[PDB]
Amino acid sequence: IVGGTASVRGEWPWQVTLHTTSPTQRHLCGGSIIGNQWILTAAHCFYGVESPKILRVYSGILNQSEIKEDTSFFGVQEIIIHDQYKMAESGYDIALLKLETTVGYGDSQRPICLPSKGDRNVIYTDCWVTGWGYRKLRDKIQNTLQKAKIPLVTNEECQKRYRGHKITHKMICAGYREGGKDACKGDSGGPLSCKHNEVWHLVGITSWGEGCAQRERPGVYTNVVEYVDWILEKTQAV
Ligand SMILES: COC(=O)Nc1ccc2c(c1)NC(=O)[C@H](C)CCC[C@H](NC(=O)c1cnn(-c3cccc(Cl)c3F)c1N)c1cc-2ccn1
Repeated sequence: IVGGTASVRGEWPWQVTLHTTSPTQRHLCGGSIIGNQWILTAAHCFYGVESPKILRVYSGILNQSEIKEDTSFFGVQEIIIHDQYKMAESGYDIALLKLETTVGYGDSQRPICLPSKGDRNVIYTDCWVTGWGYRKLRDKIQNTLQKAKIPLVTNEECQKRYRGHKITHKMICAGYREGGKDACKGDSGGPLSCKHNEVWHLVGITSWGEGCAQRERPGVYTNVVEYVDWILEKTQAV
């Protein structure tokens, strides 16, 4: 996150850090708890990941330094990638992680509500992007979870900013015309959480952008409302 501030412990209790174990353990992407065995994240995070066996999900983390060999995590039973996904820039950048064990909900780890079909018409004015990613284009994974409030942008305005790309309605963009506050490397897969009627909703998944926090380069997010039926299809299978 560029131009953000340190989060307070328990501020984004749905935020998880997804680690890979191969070849050595490191943070890979962000993700969000959406169900007691479900993490919603970005499909591009699993490029080259040949097995769910190398993955570890950590919930209830403020600082990456809380993670040691003795830190408890959730194993991944299954990686579910949208079958239309080709690349982040073309969309369908959505994946579900089925956890091997159930998340026990509490003040440190709990789910974020998915948007409602009726919330397709609502205007969100209090949206935040979070993560342990870079503060600048060439940087390193941050110890403390950062947050940055970002304004949503119309599809029309976002399409003007990305000549040569096709910004679909299954994408949602957010950013300041002057840049300065944005997601950056290592934040991808994480949430764009928007508060509405005192309830937080998972509006987007950090997907792609041209560099980080550049002027007239909104961040492009998977528009979660357009995948609610897909999420229920995969999480509520009979
Ligand atoms: C000690 O541990 C580490 O050092 N771990 C570590 C370090 C760096 C990275 C990483 C893990 N993860 C990966 O390599 C994964 C396989 C994911 C690959 C794509 C990912 N892209 C992005 O994060 C990415 C691309 N565009 N945007 C973006 C920019 C503005 C607004 C919006 Cl809305 C945007 F989404 C991103 N946040 C990315 C992540 C890293 C490097 C390069 N790219």
